[PDB]
Amino acid sequence: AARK
Amino acid sequence: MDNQCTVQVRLELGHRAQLRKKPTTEGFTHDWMVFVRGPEQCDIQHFVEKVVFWLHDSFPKPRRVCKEPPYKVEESGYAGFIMPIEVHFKNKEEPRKVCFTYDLFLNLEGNPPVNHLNHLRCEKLTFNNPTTEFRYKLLRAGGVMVMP
Repeated sequence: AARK
Repeated sequence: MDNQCTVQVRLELGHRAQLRKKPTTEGFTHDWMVFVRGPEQCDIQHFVEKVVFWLHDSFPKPRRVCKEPPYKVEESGYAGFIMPIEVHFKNKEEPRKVCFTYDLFLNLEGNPPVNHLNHLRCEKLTFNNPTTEFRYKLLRAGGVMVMP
């Protein structure tokens, strides 16, 4: 999913 | 020869993550905890001055310092990220610390998202000819003097  | 000493100590780095059934007002979707601990019958506090967890810049006071067990950080977030974890040693000579790069992941490699996961990573530290004072802390912490 979303990584930062 | 008979005159040298090698000491080995083990660390475990781990985390758990859970998907919230209700996102927060900021849209944080998961609750997670990252921790550093010694293995069975090991007290890493004897040789560890502190454990520093370097969170991503989006988090309030991102550098989280634990000077005593349990060495862990609990937070709510929306994305996985790479977390430097520094273990500072109670040693007056080099090395003064060891640095790991830990993957705080909220979802597994498989494309579909999951409801919760946990993960454990084992790390072995080796010290050659450590100082008289540091050698004792390593062994008092469940460390192993390597027998030739």
